[PDB]
Amino acid sequence: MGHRTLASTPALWASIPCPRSELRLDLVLPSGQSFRWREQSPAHWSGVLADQVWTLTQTEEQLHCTVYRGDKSQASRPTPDELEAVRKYFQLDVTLAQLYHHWGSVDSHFQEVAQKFQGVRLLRQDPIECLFSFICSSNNNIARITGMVERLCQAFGPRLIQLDDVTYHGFPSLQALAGPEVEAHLRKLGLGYRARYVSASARAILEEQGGLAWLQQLRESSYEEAHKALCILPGVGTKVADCICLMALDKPQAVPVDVHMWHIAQRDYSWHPTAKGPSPQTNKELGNFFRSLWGPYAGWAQAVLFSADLRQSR
Ligand SMILES: O=C(Nc1ccc(I)cc1)N1CCC(n2c(=O)[nH]c3c(Br)cccc32)CC1
Repeated sequence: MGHRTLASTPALWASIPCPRSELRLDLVLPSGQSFRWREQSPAHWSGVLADQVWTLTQTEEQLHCTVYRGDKSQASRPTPDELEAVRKYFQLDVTLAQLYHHWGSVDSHFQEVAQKFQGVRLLRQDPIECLFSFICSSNNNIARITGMVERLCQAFGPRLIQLDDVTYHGFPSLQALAGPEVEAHLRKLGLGYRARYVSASARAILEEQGGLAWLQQLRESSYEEAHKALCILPGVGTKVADCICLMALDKPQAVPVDVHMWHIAQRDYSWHPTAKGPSPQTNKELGNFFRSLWGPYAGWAQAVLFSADLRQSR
């Protein structure tokens, strides 16, 4: 079985109405939200959504989707149900045009970046995948996070399918990551101190917080409650808790502050603390600065600027 292109198997592609103004796969899938997507052919992005492999590509007005099923069933277009899982993952019910207008109307620098970086949306990620991917993100570059997440899934996620050279795994279950061998094994895969954070956080969610049920509860809770609750987990500080809140728990006002948002603040917003250096208090101020500027979807605005900085550094 090989990776499909819109050309190589036209009958196996289904279409979502979706202009490039609303979504640019090339500016979203490698922009450090999800670490699971690869451009395996020019303009074709392959990765795992909900334990199935997809390839996505786009024309001017359409998002084209194809799904590989690891069963013995005949190949077929995505069902309307499967298509809806893609629509929710890209949060296409949120119209980017109105947000881009608001952010540009209050912020000249954003206006400037936004011209070049259209269609940068926030993915709605699975909370487990989002939590453990960003535990892997601490003191780490995008290349090394992608590698660490890839090795974690290979080791502890179910094998789905092989396409050309690439073997795809689902994201590990809590049960898999709570296992007794996990920590040692993750240290062998170069996760370092993060190996223990993964094991201990999987055990803390299963044993103390009542499993997956908890992350659904946080999804339905306030930003303030969700952020506080996440911060009890080993390896989850303010930055990682904000990433999870923004990317998996529907808190669009979350502004994850680390060195990267500091660099944008100083370089592009001539910003200083009101200790001149990254601390809890100065990190909190910076987050409040961008919520005050951009409004209730501040974290979506940040995603645009992060997409730009990531692209313009390789
Ligand atoms: O912080 C995130 N992701 C993230 C994406 C969107 C939102 I909103 C919030 C966080 N992580 C993945 C990207 C990673 N990173 C680099 O390695 N270089 C970066 C540059 Br240049 C600039 C911004 C991040 C960078 C840091 C860890």
